[PDB]
Amino acid sequence: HVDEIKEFLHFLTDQFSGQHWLWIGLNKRSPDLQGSWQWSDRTPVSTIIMPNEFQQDYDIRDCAAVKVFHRPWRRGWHFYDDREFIYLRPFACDTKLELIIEGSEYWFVADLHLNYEEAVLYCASNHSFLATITSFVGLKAIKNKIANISGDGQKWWIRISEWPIDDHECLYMSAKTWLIDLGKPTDCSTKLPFICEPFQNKCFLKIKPVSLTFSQASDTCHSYGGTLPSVLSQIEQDFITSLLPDMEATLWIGLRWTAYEKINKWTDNRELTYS
Amino acid sequence: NFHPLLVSGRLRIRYHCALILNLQKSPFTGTWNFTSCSERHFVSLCQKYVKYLNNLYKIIPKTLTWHSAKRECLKSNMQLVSITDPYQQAFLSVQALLHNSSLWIGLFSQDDELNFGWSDGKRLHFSRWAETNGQLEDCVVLDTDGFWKTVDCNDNQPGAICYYSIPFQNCCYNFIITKNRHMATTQDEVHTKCQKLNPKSHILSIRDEKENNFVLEQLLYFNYMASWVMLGITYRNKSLMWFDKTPLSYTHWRAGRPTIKNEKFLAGLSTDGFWDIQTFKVIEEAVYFHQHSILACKIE
Repeated sequence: HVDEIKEFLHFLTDQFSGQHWLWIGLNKRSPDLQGSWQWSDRTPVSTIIMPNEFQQDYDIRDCAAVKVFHRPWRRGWHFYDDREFIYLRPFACDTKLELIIEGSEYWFVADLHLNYEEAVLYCASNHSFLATITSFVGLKAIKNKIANISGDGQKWWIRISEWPIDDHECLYMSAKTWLIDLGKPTDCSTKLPFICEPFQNKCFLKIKPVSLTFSQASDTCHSYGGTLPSVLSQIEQDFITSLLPDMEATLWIGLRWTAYEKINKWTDNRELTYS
Repeated sequence: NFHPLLVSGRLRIRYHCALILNLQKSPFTGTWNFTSCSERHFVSLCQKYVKYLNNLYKIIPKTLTWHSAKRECLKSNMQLVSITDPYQQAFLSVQALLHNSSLWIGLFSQDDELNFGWSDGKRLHFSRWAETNGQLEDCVVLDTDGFWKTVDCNDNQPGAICYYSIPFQNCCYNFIITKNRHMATTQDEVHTKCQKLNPKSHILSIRDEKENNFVLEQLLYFNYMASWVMLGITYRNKSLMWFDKTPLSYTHWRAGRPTIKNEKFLAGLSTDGFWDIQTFKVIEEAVYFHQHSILACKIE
């Protein structure tokens, strides 16, 4: 959604000072888009993020990008531009990942000094993991509890962030002057204590009949704006059968579920009324 | 009996069945592998409630010293025990356990228990030592656990036994025997480490097919405490590549498709050449990383 790209722009403008066009995840390379917008992995386009500009070679330059500025307030007002795809720049990537107040209970280990690896190997369990602080009030509570438990001289293996990191950077914190050591990592090979936790209100789009595996077919039409077909009424099945003529005998209806179990929600936020 | 070279042991996050593998008279005969057991294999042993392998052996239960037992059973034209094969070692150990004693084994060194050698005159191909901080003298005995206890054999055991029967391919390697304790940031220092020694010196990369057998034959020379082999495959550009800016051509993966996202792992070389990757959760496997391991980096 647009909230995700605004958060990405905030992250790219807060930690970075200079202004330069690295790249933006906007692509109009393939000619088969028919004016629409595509993607690459489980991202149905639903917001207006790409404008239209007339160019002599508009059908050649097919990589869109916006500009990040040195100002802390960039609410959509970015310089739009379009370039080619024959460049060569080293990797910069992303991958799909698919009682204390304001937080759960925090297990503090004492009289047992272990390093970061031993901590993440021992304290973590089926329900336990390295407790990371995501709020400033929780961090203040952690600081008070550390000052009241051990003192200001000891150091604790803490994961610092603003969002809960998933398990699917050896950071530490001290009780005294934690403002300077928020993001300064040191060699974590030291023994120290730690903490541990169309149709009516429905439109359809068609694409090339190129075949591919279902693990990869979940991102074929999801590139465009939409999700896999989910049958909700018999009229939808009639429409599917009416558009079948120009298609082959097989079709990816697009729902995944483990064997010897039940089907749930059709993977698209849709309840089951009938099958 | 799982030797940590063919099995990946870490925080575990299609059935599995194990088997015993032989490697045609290998110094590590009897390894335990694991695969899917829907296939067909062999079974020979089933448990319910002197000549050997083209060799001859003779055991005496007399309590005598090493020189004395040698001169004793040498009158019958016999030579003391010299283990060179895994089956011979296993037979000697099972005979010692059946005799319920630690019997004599024959060898001698030359310069302060530094160059050990059998009395037959054959190149060293087998090593089953017990510990590192036990080499007080220049003799060895067989214990109950089936290892080689380094002791003095100028004593009286309850018996004895005696038997009868570098530049290479446009690159230069090196071996470092020092003591190190750096256990952090092990992915941006090896390049500058080998580059300070001499210009045009990069980490060991495999661009041929005979270098593996060469380094394998070169390995079993000072393997008293060395049993694992290290590689230069680390976390590089969100992938399993080398340290330098060059793609990989010779795949060194075991099976399937590894997806290790950690900053480091253990790329190990087996006894016969089985590509092995071990994800580590504790850093207590670095002995074995820089002190008595292969830190060879090519020059070309």
